[PDB]
Amino acid sequence: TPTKDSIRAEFEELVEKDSFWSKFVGSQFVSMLTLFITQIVYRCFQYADAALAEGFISTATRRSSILAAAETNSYVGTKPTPSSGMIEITATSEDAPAVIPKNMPLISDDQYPYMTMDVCRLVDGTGTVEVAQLEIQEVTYTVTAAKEFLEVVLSKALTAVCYKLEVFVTTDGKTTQWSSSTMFRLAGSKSQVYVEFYKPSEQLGVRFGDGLIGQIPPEGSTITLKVWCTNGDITLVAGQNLTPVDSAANLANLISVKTTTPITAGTDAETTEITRNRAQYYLAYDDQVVWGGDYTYFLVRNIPGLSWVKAWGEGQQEKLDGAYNVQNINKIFISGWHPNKSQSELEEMILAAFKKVPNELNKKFSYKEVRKLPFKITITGRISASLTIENVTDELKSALETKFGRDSTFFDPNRVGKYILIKKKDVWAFIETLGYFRDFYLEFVEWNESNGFYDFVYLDTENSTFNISY
Amino acid sequence: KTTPTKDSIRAEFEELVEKDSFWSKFVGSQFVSMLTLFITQIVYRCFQYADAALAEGFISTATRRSSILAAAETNSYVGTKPTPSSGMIEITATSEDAPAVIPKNMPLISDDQYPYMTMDVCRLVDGTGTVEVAQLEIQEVTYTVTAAKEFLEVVLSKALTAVCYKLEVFVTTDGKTTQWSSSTMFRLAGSKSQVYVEFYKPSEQLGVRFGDGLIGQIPPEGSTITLKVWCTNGDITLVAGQNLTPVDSAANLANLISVKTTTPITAGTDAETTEITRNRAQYYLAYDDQVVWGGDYTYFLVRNIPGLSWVKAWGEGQQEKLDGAYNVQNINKIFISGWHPNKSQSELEEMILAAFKKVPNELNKKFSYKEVRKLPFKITITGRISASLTIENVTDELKSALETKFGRDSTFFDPNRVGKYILIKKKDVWAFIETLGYFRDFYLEFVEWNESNGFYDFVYLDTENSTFNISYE
Amino acid sequence: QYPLSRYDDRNIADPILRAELRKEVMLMCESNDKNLTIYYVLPDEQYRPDLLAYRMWGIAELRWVVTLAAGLEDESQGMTVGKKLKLPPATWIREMIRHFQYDGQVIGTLSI
Amino acid sequence: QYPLSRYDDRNIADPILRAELRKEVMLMCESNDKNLTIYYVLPDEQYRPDLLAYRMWGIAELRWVVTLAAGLEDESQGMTVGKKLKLPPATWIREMIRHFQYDGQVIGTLSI
Amino acid sequence: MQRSWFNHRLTSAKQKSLLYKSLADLVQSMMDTFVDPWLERITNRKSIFSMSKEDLETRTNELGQFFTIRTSNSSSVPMLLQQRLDEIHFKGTERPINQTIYREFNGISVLWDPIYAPVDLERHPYGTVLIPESTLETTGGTFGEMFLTSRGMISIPINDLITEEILRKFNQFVKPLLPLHIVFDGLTLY
Amino acid sequence: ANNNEIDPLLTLELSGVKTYESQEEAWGARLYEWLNTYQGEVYGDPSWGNVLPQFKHEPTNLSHVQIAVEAMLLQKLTVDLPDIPISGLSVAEGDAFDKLKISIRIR
Amino acid sequence: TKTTTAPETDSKRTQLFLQSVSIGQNEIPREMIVGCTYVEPGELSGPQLMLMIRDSTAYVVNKLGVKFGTILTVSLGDPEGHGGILFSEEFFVLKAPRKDDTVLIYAFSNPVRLLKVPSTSAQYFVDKPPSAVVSSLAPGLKVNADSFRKTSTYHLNVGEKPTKVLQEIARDTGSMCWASRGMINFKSMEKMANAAPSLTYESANPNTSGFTISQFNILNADYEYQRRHNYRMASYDMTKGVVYSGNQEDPIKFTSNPDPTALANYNKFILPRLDMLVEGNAALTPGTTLKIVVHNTAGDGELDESIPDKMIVMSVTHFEDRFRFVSRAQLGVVN
Repeated sequence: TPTKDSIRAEFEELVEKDSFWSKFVGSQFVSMLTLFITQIVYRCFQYADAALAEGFISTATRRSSILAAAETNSYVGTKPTPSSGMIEITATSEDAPAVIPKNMPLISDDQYPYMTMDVCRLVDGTGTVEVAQLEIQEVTYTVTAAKEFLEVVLSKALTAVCYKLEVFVTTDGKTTQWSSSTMFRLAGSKSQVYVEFYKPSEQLGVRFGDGLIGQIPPEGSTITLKVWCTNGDITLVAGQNLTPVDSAANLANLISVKTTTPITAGTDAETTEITRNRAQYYLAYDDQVVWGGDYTYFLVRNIPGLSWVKAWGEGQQEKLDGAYNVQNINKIFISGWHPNKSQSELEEMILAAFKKVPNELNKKFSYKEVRKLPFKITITGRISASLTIENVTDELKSALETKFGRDSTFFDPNRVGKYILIKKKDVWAFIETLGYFRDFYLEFVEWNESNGFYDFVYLDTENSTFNISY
Repeated sequence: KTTPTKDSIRAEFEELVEKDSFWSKFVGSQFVSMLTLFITQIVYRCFQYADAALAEGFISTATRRSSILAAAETNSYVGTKPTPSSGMIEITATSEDAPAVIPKNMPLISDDQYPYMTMDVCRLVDGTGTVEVAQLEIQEVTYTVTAAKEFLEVVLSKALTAVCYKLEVFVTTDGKTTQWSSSTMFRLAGSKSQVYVEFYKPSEQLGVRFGDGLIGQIPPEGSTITLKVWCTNGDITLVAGQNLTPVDSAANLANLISVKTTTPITAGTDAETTEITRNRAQYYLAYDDQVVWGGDYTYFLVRNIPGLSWVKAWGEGQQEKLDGAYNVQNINKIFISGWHPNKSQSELEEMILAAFKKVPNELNKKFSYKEVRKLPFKITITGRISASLTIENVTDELKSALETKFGRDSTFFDPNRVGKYILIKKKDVWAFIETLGYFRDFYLEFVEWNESNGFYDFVYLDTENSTFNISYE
Repeated sequence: QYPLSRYDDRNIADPILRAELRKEVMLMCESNDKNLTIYYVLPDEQYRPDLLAYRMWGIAELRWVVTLAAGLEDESQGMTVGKKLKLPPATWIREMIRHFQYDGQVIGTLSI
Repeated sequence: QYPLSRYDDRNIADPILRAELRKEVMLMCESNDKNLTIYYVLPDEQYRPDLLAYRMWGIAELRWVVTLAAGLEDESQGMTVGKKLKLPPATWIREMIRHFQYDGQVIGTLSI
Repeated sequence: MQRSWFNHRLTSAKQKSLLYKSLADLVQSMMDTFVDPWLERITNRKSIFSMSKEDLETRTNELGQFFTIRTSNSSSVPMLLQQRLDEIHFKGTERPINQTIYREFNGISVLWDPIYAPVDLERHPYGTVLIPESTLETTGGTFGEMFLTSRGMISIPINDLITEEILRKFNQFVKPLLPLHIVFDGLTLY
Repeated sequence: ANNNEIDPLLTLELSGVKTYESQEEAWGARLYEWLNTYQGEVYGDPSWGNVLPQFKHEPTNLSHVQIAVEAMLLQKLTVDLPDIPISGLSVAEGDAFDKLKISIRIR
Repeated sequence: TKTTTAPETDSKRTQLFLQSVSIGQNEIPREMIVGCTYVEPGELSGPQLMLMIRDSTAYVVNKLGVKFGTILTVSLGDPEGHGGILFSEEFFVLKAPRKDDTVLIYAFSNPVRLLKVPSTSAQYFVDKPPSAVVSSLAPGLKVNADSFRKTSTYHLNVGEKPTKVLQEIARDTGSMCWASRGMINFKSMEKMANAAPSLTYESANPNTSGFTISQFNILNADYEYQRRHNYRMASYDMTKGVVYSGNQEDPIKFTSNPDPTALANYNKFILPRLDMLVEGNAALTPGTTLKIVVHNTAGDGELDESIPDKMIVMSVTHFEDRFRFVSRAQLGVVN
């Protein structure tokens, strides 16, 4: 851990030890050379330290290094999902309107694309149908020769707005889909499979197999990649007009008005830190779900917006509630919380998600409702009197609410599936880190210990009382 | 500045120098420029070294084959090796005292200075014989254990690694020489087990490592370790008949026997390129079966045993739903069933059980087999075929086509070899008969039809027993 | 101000994103195109890639190509005397540096 | 994209629509117009209509005209040595090809 | 770098001047003292068996956020890392348990025994009679047929050697490798 | 600066077909297939080949016929093979009464 | 679909300014081009180009089909000369007459060509920040701006170019616009007056460490440009009445927007002073600030005080013939 002083001292000792430099030249020629050499050596050492730190995934400080380390342990992040809603007004203007169209393209007042998911009603007076932000566009690549992997890479802009990706291969007038696989785990020599990957530059690609572990796309064949493109997060309040495009024949005939629910379920891609955590855990995850945390990881990946999930086997339940039970064998219990969804809806979603889980056999799934405990605090402190009492109270209340609240991210600091509980030391550290108080004291009221399985302990800011003076 | 050019360092020196009596005189001069450039060389070297090492650290961003090989954990097929070429020769005997039996692995050299060697053993029945040659030569290296430590390593030279086909390790202690078998990652390795692990240096040098006392057996302090390498050049060819190969290193037979090739000595291979090596490095585990990945038994059974028409895998709840009872003994059980076109049920049981046994099994779960139950069905057809055709040909073609489509040995159940059981329904027969253009009209009736659960029931058509009623229009 | 030559690979500021350009250059240097030149390492060019760069192209800032093609990481290790190298023209590498410096996209990227 | 010489009959993509142009060329070749040329098949041109096309016009892509006028469907069928051929100039052929490529109407059509 | 590289890159005239050669040696020595070890650490992280101890500690800390490991239990740290990363692929089978027990406990060989329970449930409650595999064929309990339970119990030989310490080490270190639907009940010694 | 060619007439060798790998031997192969294909013998591209036949029946001494033929030979060579540098031509009697030798030099 | 391919290894030749011209993936031989004129203006009139190509065989127009709508890929740079810069741009052809076995090609920059298209339908931006308007109008250029303060309303009618709204934004914000080398630029006028120079140009000095001017023109007509901006702005606001801005002794002139910030910046511009011709520097782009020193060549070597020390570049023209590469610039001062 050298500093400039150590470098200068070592250089002075080296110069003094030398026979020629110490004797023949003195005190004017040497002094500036010392400064120059020390400065250069310190700069070189700092650069080498920065490179060494950026070497590993845990200590990386730039996104590109994390992306390369993620590409080494094959990992593709979650892709943005379209916002969805409802249009209930499609009443015609003239006569002979589109009785029942499907997948009509729309534009809405911002040159942003929407399309209808299902067929409409015959619209006697009005008809109702749901829309999403999805738009379609394709790209094709011909095969001149068998290159044994034939990786195909999309453009940066197309990868930015990407939701799904489908692969079609056409040879001699017949087109078929090719299913994706996790690496090449059990397929060989005739399977039609491919592997997705993410380049260090923001580009998504598809890699076809080898001769032995796959079927090479035959020569004189055309490969089509179909991309479902969506912008991440936009909202339309209500009442705006949606005008058909392409099928613009219906614009004079039909009137489409945004009504009822807004388009409000958008989602963007991951941040850098969440990718850093998930790429690290993917090494242990593989694709099998035998261990306890694998279920939570899979559920969090499949379901967006989820806060926390805990899974426990039969032994934990037998220690917790009931001594022995035959029904408990091969039973998995799940508990979770969704800020924008009720518990019945989450029960509906989780079981449907578990239908496609890997390693599913001789297993039964159950869900247990969560119970809430309010928690409360009382603070006595003194300000420096430079800042007003009321502003300090409001700022502290808001900060505590966003940090330890029910909808806070404290229970899952990163989106990797885990349950983290609130401890007394955390509040003591967090309140101090703000620095408002010269001296403060904390007292906890209505606080209960958590099971760690289905107990939930948020913090109630409204009921808590703050005593502030000075 | 992060990127140091000569001008920037000279400017730094000039900025630092000023306001001094001695140095400020020589601000613009040749000596300062030369000194600054000479110093900038080291800074450039250090910065470029850091950048290059950081780039070459990962597999995904490595720019050289050797770095990818070094970073890979397994070398069994991540990095391939040159393979020899082969062909046929003839051995003509000249004069007397020629040996009756030609020893195996005799060395030969062609008109082009390349080594050749004959596999197998030749006998001259009347002075003529034929054998195989294989292009490769054997060289040997030796090393002595001066001291025993954890992870003892021995490294070959670059020239020998460039032509390494096979590696055999012989370690001799006292008077006994015993071969040591290789291992992938010290798998199932413990004390008293003699194994070594190969590795590839950042420079092109192959090596061998014996590791630790618990996981392997360290060669003792007073032994000598010898590596034998078989050397070959892959893409080297000799034309047929126009090649004489004099005997070398066994020159006593050079006068006695004359050897001429009869077929081209070709079909050698060389090392792979960087991209293929890295792609194989990332996805090595595909090549050999290790575990039942993702708990998909049907795909594994289809892959390992070829020819299985169909196979299904049970569960606890599925059996409970089938039999209508909560439990008898059916927990922690995996039931299977299947049909092979040309083998018995018991033999199928044996093959499937062996294939499952080869791989390590799941904890606290036991396989069981349920034999299939056959429920064939028959059809009756009444129709008109127009006067252009003849009845007998139509009946024969109908029987053949129906047997090909729906039958015991048909591919209807699993068209694609992904493991799925597809069940025949009533609409399929009507559609398939309709596609054929024989009948102006027909009226199908099913005889002996059954409703089959998809687990262990077999339904298929018996063409021979079916009766056909065809009359001219 | 102190700018950089157009032949310098440092024109791309991120050491990881330079991997694409280095990979393309090295892949070219191992191919057998008709525009390639064959150059042997002379006994006085064992430790000096700058001399090889000056003698081959006339530009001294292309020493990183010579270091890369020999298979080395630093310039302090000596090259083997008598190693055969194949080197592409300067315009190609220059436009290749510019490509990843600006476009950065990988050759073969499909756009709409 | 591989451009087709402007003197090729493949310039019309449909083998049925090319029949009208072929009929016009054959009808002209059998007439008695005053700017035709008379050429006899030489002994070394029996299987090679390209040599005749190069010797007469100076263009080698006009071998289909020679094959048409001689009376063969296949190029591997030998011509009769000494057969008298009458062949039109090249500008006329180019003009006819252009007319049938960009207009495609019969020579005697009536329009308003 | 090497012993005389920066000195040797001088002109033949300048190498014979004392002060220039001494300055070149001084600069090379300074760079070798303060810069070179970090570059050598950077280049030597490719293979697990070639990294220095600090990088091994970094890798083990990276691996430690998800498992509970103590590197002083096994004889070698590279063996620990390589074997744990290799047995991550054998999730759920007996191989990880057996090899971890052999590796981390100086060479004790262990075999896993499942537990059997009587099928007759209305006369024998589920958790009152549990029998391991070794004593299954030699017993007289449950007076009926049996089935497999999702329970297991380890068997250890005496010669290859205390029970309490082995237990504690197991619950802290090896139990985290078990699936969540499998229940572990005590030790067996023979 | 890396141009390689195979023997225009595939000539057998111990390894197989002969290969020429240099900048000077490639010109040798190119000029070797020239003087071996008479004009018009190539199925495609009729205007490519040799004009040596016209030397056949003329006195071996110097005459205006030779000075005529050399110009056509050089012009055709420039037309067909533009890249190769050619320095001269020399025709003279050799060996027996009938024979004549033509030599083309690449420098 | 469009595929990104690697440059070919058959192009071994290096030129002065124009490096290569291609149509798709096919190359026009460079020796056939005898003229080149590249113009970078100081307002949103876009970079322009003009190529004179010798075509005696009727190949450029006949077989390649060069007409309205042809996209050229041009590589311009100077990696060895005075300024070592290199870049690539795409151009859109408007017309190409053929005379005297020669073809003259008139081209416009594609990203700006898309901005010079009349609008089929009207777009109105009500109470939007200028950044959103700029991003929506030109979604293909990088935005370089420092002078956006408030929010307002803008209107684009049918048949009007999108460049009009951008020029109105520039006038309301008080900045200078020019789109070159893949960027669109908004730079404030008040901060430009306090910018340090980057290059030095000297005349009548042969021992200079900078570059040299060969010909220059002195313009003394400062009234010719100040005549149009000598007015007192006034406008009507429904809640304030009549709103004035500017001087007190100038004639009055009415506008429509009653915004005090927009009214204050209505009379800001750059006053041209000098034109000069140098020896082909490819680093001269509009927005650059230079230091100019001019010595006299007779009498007693007196410095010319009529030329200010620091000047800003307004317009740049680069020109290459078959023997020489030249540049021309117009320099000015902020009022």
